Amino acid sequence: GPDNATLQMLRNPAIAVALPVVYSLVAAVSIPGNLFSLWVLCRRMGPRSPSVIFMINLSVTDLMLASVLPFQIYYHCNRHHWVFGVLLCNVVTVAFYANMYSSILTMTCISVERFLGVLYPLSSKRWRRRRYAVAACAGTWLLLLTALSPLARTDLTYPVHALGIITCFDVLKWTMLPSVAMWAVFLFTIFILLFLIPFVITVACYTATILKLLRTEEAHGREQRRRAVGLAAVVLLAFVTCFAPNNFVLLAHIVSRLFYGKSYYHVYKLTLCLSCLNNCLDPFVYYFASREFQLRL
Amino acid sequence: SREKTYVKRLVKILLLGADNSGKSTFLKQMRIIHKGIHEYDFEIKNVPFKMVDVGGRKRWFECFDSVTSILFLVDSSDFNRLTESLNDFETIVNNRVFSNVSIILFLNKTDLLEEKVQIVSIKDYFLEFEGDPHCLRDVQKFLVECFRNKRRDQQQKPLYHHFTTAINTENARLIFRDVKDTILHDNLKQLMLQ
Amino acid sequence: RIQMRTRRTLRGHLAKIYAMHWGTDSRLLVSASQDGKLIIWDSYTTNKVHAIPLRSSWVMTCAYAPSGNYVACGGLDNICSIYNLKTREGNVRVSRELAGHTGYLSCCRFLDDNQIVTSSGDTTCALWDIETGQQTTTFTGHTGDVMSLSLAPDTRLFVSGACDASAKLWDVREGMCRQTFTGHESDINAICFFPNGNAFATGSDDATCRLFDLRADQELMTYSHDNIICGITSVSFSKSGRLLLAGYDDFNCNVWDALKADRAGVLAGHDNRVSCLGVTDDGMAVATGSWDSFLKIWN
Ligand SMILES: CC(C)=CCC/C(C)=C/CC/C(C)=C/CC/C(C)=C\CSC[C@H](NC(=O)CC[C@H](N)C(=O)O)C(=O)NCC(=O)O
Repeated sequence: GPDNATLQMLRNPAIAVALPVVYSLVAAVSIPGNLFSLWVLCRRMGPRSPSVIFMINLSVTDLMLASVLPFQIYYHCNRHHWVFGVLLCNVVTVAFYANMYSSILTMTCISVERFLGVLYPLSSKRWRRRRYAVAACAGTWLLLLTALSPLARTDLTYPVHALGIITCFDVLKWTMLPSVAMWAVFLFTIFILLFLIPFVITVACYTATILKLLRTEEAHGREQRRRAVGLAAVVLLAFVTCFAPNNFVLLAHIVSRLFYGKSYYHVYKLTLCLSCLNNCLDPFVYYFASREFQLRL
Repeated sequence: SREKTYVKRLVKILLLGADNSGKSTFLKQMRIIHKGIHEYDFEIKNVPFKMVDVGGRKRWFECFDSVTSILFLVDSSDFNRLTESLNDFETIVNNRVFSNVSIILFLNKTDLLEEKVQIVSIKDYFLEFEGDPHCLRDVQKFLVECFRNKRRDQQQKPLYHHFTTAINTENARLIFRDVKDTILHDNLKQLMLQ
Repeated sequence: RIQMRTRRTLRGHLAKIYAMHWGTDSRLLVSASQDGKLIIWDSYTTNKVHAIPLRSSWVMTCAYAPSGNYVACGGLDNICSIYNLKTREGNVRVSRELAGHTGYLSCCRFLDDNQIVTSSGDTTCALWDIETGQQTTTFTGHTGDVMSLSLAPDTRLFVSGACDASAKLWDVREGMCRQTFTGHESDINAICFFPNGNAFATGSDDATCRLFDLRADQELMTYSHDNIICGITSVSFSKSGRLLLAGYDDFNCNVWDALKADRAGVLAGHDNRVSCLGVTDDGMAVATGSWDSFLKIWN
C-alpha cells in the first residue's frame, strides 16, 4: 500500500483548512465574474478581433475550472475520502488540469498577439487574422487533451485501508506505466509543453512589449502609452505569482519521487490554491481593467 | 477569393499637397524606387501601400475614410502663397471624417528656404512674432508652429512634420514610420490595453 | 406591419458596398464596392456568375442594361465605363468609356443597349449614345451637386435631385427642364419614380422621405418621425407602389405605407451604415448593401 509520508499527507491539518477556504472564495468570485465577463465579452462585444476570441477562450476555460471546485472543497472537508463515482473521479481530475493548463496556454496566445500588435503594427497584419486565433484555440485543446489523455482512461481512485478511505488522484499506481523511465518520459514531456514553453514565451513577450512602450519617443499620446505599460505590468505580475510557485514546486516533487523517493506534495497542494486565485484575477486583470469593456458597463 | 488576404494587409494614404509643391517629382521618385485623380500601388518592407493623388467635394469625399494617414506637401519657400496653402490645410485637417486619420506634413523646397531666409523677411507676410529673420531654426519652427496651431481642438490623432529638399528616397521610410506609430496607438485599443 | 427576414446573405465584396442594381430578368443583380469589383450574383443560388475588376477603385454608381447584354459604372474618375457580358470569347470586356463630365459621376442608368443617362457633381446631367461615344443632350439648372436620378418607367422623362434641395423633371428628347419641385430643408441624396410614371419619392439629410406628383405640381406626402437625427442614403418603392423603402445613416432601413404614412416596418440586418437598397421587377424580393461588405436579400 501507500508509504507513511503519503499516509501523513492524507491527514495534514493545513491542507484540510487552506484549500476549502481558498477554493470557496475563488469559486464565489470567479463563477459570476467569468459568467458576466462572457455575457459582455461574447454576446455584448462580438468575436471580431483576435484579442476578443482569446478572451472568450480564457473566460470559458476558467469558468469550467471554477465549476469543478465544489467537488474538491467537499473532498478536503471530508478527510481525503472520495464519495462520488469512479467515472466522476476521472471527469473531475481532467476538468481540473485540462482547464488550468488551458488558461496558461491561452494567456500565452494573448501575449504573442500583443507582442505582435505592438512591436509589428503593420508587418504582423497577415498574422492578425481571426481564423488563426480560432486555430490557436483549437490547437490548445488538441495539445492538452492528447498530453493529459491517460487521466481520462485509468481508474484514478485508490482504496487506502490504513485510514479507511478511498482517495481521488491523491495516490496513484506504479502499473499505470511500464517502468519508472516511462513515468519520467510522460511527466517531463507534459511539463515542458504545458508549462515551461508557455511560461518563458509569455514572460519574454510582455518584457519586450513594456520596454517598447517605455523607450518610444513620440510627444503625442505619452498619456496612453503609460496606460498600456500599467495594464501589461499587472498582467505579467499576476501570471508569474499564480503559476510559477506551483509549477516549479511540481517539478521539484516529480524529481524527488522519481529519483530520491521523497515528497513535497503537501507544499504543491498548498501552492495549488495560489494558482487558483488566477480565476478571480483574470476577469479584473484583462476585461474589467480596459476602457473598451468598461464603456459597455 | 484570395483578394481578401491582400485587402486585409493594405494601408491607404491620401496625398493632397498644392500644385506648386514637389508632389509630381515625389510620385515619380516613389514609382521608380519601388486626366484627374490617380491611385498608386507599391510595397514598403513587405506591407502593401495604396497612395491616392486626389484632384487638386461636399461629403461624398467621405469615401476617403479608412485612409490611415493624410500626406500634405507645402513649398515652404513661397512665403507669398504660404497663407493659401495654410487655408487649404485648415479645410482638410478639421473635417469630421479626418478625426481619426493621422496628418503628415512635408515642408518641401528647404534647399531653397536656406537661401531665401538670407534674402527676405518672413515677418513681412505675417502677424505673429517670428524672431530674427536670418536664422534657419527660427523660420523652420515658426512655419511648423503656424501650420500645427491651425488645428482646431485636436485630440486622439497625432500630427507629424518633416523637412524635404529636391527629391530623395527616404520619404517612403518617414511615412512608413508615422503610419507604423499611428497603427501602434490604434492597436493598443484593439488589444484592450489602451 | 411587415416583419421582413434575411432570406440570403452574399459574401464576396471586401470593402463598403456603394451601389447595386437588379437585372430585368428579375433573378441576377450587379453590385459595387469601394474595393473596385462589380459582382454579378444569382439570387436563387448565391452563385458569383461574374466578377469584374474595375479600372478605378472609387466606384459610386453601377447599372445593368434592359437586355442583360451590358453593365456600367462610374465615380471620382468623371467617367461612365460600359462592359459587355455576352462576348464570343467568353471573358467580360469594355464596350465604351464615356467621358466629358466636369465632376464625379453620381448616378447612371441605361435606356436600352445603345443609350444611357447620367448625373454629376458639376451640377449637370447628360444623355449619351454608346455607339458614337459623346453627349447627345446636356441638362442644366441645379444650383449644386446632383446626387441621384430616376428614369420614368417608359424612359421618355427622368427626375434628378441635388444639393439645392429641389427635385427637377427633364424631358429626355427636348433637353430642357419640364417641372421643378420644393419642400426639403436639406440636400436630396436619393430619388425614385412611382410605378405609374406620374409621381416620385425623395430622401434627404433632413431625415424626411417625400412624395411628389407631376399633375399636382407639389408635395403630396411626407414620411418622418421625431427621433430620426440622421440622413437618408437610398430610397425605392416596392412594385405595388403601396410600400416605400429607404436606408438611413443609423445602420437600418425603414418601410413606410405610401398612402397611410405609417412606419410599416424596419430592416436591421447590418452592423455598419446602409448605402443602397433595391427591389426586383417581379416584386418578390428586396436587396440591401452596407458598409459591412455583405449584401442581404429580404422578403
Ligand atoms: C505534470 C503536469 C504538467 C501535470 C499533472 C500530472 C501530475 C501532477 C501528476 C502527479 C505527480 C506525480 C509524480 C505522480 C506519480 C508518482 C509516480 C512518479 C509514480 C506513482 S507513486 C504510487 C503511489 N504513491 C503516491 O504517493 C501516489 C501519487 C501522488 N500524486 C503523490 O505523489 O503523492 C502508491 O500507490 N504507492 C504505493 C505502491 O503502489 O506501492
